[PDB]
Amino acid sequence: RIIVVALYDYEAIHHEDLSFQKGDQMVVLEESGEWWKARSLATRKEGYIPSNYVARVDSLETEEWFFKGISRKDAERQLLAPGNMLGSFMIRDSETTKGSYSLSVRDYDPRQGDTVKHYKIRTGFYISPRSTFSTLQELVDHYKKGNDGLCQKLSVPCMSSKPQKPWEKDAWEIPRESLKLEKKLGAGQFGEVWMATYNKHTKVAVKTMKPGSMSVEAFLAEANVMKTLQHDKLVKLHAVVTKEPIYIITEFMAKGSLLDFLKSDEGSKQPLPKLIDFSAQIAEGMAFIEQRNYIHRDLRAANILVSASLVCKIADFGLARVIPIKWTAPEAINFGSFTIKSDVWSFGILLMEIVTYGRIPYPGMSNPEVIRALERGYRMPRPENCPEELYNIMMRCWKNRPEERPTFEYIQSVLDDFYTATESQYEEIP
Ligand SMILES: Nc1ncnc2c1c(-c1ccc(NC(=O)NCc3ccccc3)cc1)cn2C1CCCC1
Ligand SMILES: [Ca+2]
Ligand SMILES: [Cl-]
Repeated sequence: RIIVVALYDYEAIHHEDLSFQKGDQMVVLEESGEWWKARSLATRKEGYIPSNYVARVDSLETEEWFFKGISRKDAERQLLAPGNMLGSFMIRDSETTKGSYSLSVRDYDPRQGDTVKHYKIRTGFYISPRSTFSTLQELVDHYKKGNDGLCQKLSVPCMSSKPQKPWEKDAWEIPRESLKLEKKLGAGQFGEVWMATYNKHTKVAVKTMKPGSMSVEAFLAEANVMKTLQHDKLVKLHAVVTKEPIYIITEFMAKGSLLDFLKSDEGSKQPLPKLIDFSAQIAEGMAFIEQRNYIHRDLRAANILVSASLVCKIADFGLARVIPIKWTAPEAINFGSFTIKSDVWSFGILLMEIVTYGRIPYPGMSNPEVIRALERGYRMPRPENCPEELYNIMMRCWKNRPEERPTFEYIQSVLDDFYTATESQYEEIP
């Protein structure tokens, strides 16, 4: 008898799913992935619930101040996000001390401004040996009273938001009838992208594929492989229409491409640390692809999408094998050689795009002028607002020898902690 509890309100939208309120308890009947069959103790109704909307009773995830699986960097992002304030905090799983916890607190430093500081929690629990606690709630309650050595007196738990409704169960292949393609967002050589609604309840994006040398079944086995290479920083693939012309249904990214977003009013107001953060998020996506021994092949700001929350995700991963030289590595233009190192070059160019708020690479120059200038050994100069250290990241991406370009694993780690000395990752306290 496994009782779980709702962490958020959920409104039912399908045939057999349950509505519930935050706090409602339920018996688990079946653990079938993203959807679980449950019985609500509040309503007595049996049906399906999103497994990520609930957690086991009295376990830590039920706590408003606990955040499961959040990294140090993502803790910073959450705590710095709109709606928080001085002393805003969270307790979370320790990224580097497996099995243990860490505390992240929002602070203000005169020189830099808003910041997040991190304290290791020592397992009974303590941060300093002079203050020991049986529970984390005890721990939380003490530092709410006064800063006992901490950078800031604890105030309010970090703002959380409802996670995304998972896709309808068993709905990978859907009939075209379930869609209304309401607004053409983009159009090109290989098809179109539309804002769309699925079965009157869910906003999505649909990429329409023009018929081609691609074999129908060959195209689907490829898409079915991409659906397994899921990651937070890769556009989620939701569904497919298997009948020509092929529709690919993905999550809707409310702010469009990074390219268009940066060239916008709201984009041009993004200060430099934001842009680097965007870069780090993309690099994290590319680090996943790198680990999986895959390749993207078409990295640039037009193939990065931005969510309403300013989360950047990589789009069109995989479309390259199923089917703009100013972003391409020499050994890939002059030869056929595309590797992850060619993506690294492309990332460097992307890095420039970001810092130049969308400006086209090599402005004034053109494709043949560029290819010849590459064989010289020309590289784009450092823009006025780009820090020297960010620039030499780009330069390292632009080595002629592909094997001398750094990994995305390393790039991500440098961009993530760009403003933080390694020794200052965690705080010390007597
Ligand atoms: N998801 C979105 N949400 C909101 N706006 C979006 C988009 C997209 C978008 C971009 C790329 C893709 N590509 C894609 O899903 N490829 C999946 C695939 C297909 C076959 C094989 C492997 C992978 C889908 C949607 C594009 N756009 C805008 C339309 C023009 C610029 C951005
Ligand atoms: Ca330290
Ligand atoms: Cl019961």
